[PDB]
Amino acid sequence: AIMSFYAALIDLLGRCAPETHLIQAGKGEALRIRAILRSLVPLDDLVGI
Amino acid sequence: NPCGGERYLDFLRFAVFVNGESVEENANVVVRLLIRKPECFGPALRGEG
Amino acid sequence: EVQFLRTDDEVVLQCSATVLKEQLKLCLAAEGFGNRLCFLEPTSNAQNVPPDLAICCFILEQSLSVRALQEMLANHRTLLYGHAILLRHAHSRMYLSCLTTSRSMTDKLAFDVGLQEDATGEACWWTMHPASKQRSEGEKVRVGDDLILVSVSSERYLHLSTASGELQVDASFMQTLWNMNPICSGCEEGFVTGGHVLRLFHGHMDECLTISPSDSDDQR
Amino acid sequence: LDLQKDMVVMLLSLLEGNVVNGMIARQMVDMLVESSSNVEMILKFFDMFLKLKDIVGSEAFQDYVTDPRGLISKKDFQKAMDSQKQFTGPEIQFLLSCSEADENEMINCEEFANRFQEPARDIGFNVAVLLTNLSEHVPHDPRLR
Amino acid sequence: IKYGESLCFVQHVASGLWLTYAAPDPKALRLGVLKKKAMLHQEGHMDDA
Amino acid sequence: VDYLLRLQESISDFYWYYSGKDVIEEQGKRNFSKAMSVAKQVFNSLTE
Repeated sequence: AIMSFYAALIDLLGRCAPETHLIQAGKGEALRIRAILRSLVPLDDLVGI
Repeated sequence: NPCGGERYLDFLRFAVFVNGESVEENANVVVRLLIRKPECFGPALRGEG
Repeated sequence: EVQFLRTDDEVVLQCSATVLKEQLKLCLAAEGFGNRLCFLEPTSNAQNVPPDLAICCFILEQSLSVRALQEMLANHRTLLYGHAILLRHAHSRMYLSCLTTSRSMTDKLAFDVGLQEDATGEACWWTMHPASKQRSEGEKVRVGDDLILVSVSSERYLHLSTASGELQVDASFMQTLWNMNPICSGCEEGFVTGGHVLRLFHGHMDECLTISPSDSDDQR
Repeated sequence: LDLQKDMVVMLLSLLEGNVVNGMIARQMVDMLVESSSNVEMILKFFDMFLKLKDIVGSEAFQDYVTDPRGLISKKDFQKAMDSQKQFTGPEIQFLLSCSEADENEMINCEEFANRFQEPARDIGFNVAVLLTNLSEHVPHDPRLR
Repeated sequence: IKYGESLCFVQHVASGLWLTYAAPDPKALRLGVLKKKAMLHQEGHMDDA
Repeated sequence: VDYLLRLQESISDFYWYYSGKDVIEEQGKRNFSKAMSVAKQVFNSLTE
């Protein structure tokens, strides 16, 4: 259950991540949201899991 | 309560992701709400401990 | 009479903590040159040990609505709740900002708060929000009000951290109440005010009050 | 403009029954001073769109006007405004933008001058009444002068 | 003193302390309770009226 | 007065949204018109 909860949370955040075309267009809101998501979930934790 | 947490996360996932693309309007709102209530991230992603 | 904060005013950001069940007031301070990180200078014991206030002073350079700030980034006014403010360190002339680094072991989601040389980007802008329902958005900020600062770039609160042994300041998702205590508003031209750096001349004899040069035998 | 007229009517209603150095009058003066720059823009708008009617009526600018149809070119309009000296360069640019020039850069003055005369006049008179009332009931305010 | 309109600060005469609310109760969200214990303090808060 | 302040803040937000754009589209014009009609009614009520 704990694993499933954390997997669902990571999935929801990833789906909340902005689209690549918005990122290329350089929308401030999109860049800020991506920065927040990266702050929440470290990359090393994802690689470890 | 990881089980209920996962159910609510599933609903939020369906709210934010549509037809393989992220809905920015819903995703930004959901991310802001989640960070405004950090307990939604579970005890692991809790800041203090 | 009620006094309202205005741009170009000097302020100190003050928070309160409880240490040994005794209230302790602390001001947000930073050196700027050689150390960009913000710390907390206690000011409750001022009668016994004067605080180092020269580095606690911030000037309100600008105050904009969120939409106006967004337009400006894409390209004396009274402060109102919900606006975004830019705070310039009086000494170093850098800008209070939410840093991308973090030196906090206790909190993984927190960010460091410090000074940055330039006023470009959204990292140096903070939004003020009322601490209680007594105030409402768009209402003028009154001196002595309790407000919450939210980083525009990181959406994190200016937060007082006590998790470690000592009191630190960082940007986190837990909120802290701050007071924007005024220091000066506008100086009548040619008049002396507190907190100024000056020379005390002996009448007009071109003699000033000083101490001995460095490495003097009298220990200065 | 109609909404602005209604707001000004509300302000005059607030001033109904005012006394000299009344608190409501002083607070209204403070509000105007606080919004000074925007009040300046509004007054500039009305003053410019009356002075332009005056200038188009003036014959000196009609000397710069040469086209038999009465429509003037952008450059000729700019030169005429510069010669009259009533408008500064940024203002001249603004009226050029509002000129509503055709594909041939021809400005139809007979309509450009009359476009906002009627709608403006009401708000202009009400603002003049407001300023006169405030001036006569707060006679010693440097900001108001 | 007027009903509704007037704002009153309550002061204990003998000690001079002000009537205010105690510091936020820890784990308030986990409690789910908005009660705030009242107390007498030397300084109080700005919204004590 | 409180409702008027809320409406004024909303209208200021709309203006700031449209400030950069060269022209206001039809839907934005309709929304501006509705907001202005409500503001006009509120001002008339205060005058009354």
